[PDB]
Amino acid sequence: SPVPGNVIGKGGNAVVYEDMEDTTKVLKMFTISQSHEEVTSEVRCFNQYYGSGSAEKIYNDNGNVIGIRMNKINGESLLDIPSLPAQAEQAIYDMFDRLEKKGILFVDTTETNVLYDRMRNEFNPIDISSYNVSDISWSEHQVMQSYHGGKLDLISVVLSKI
Repeated sequence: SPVPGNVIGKGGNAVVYEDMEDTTKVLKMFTISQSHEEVTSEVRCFNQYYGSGSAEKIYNDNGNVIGIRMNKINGESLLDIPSLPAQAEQAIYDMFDRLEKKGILFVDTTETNVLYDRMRNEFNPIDISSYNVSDISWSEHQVMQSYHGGKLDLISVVLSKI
């Protein structure tokens, strides 16, 4: 029922293909079974940030989750952009403000996980997940310190390129 085109992304848990039934979507097909909380929170974070209808689960016959059909995101990898305009500074703050406003504590703040769209001057995160405060493993303090560090680090990368 999903119709995959060319590979456009590889990850530790998934291969991302064009959706041949819809130019605006991609198919993130899991290479091994994910926990329900992982799938659900990926879909939720993506819909929260990009808008409702932006991500949905793909099911097989047995009713297992085999993937996520998601919006293709605009922009080019920040890895491939040596140099940014001064105005990109406010753009990386805007991204973080939009995430925080939703109560998402963006985890993966690496250069690999962000796209920059120079025409619109916006940064778009690719894989969105949040820290989750829990008993003993992740306290509010640990989360805040980790989140803050990753935010400063990505902002630092952006400012270095300006």
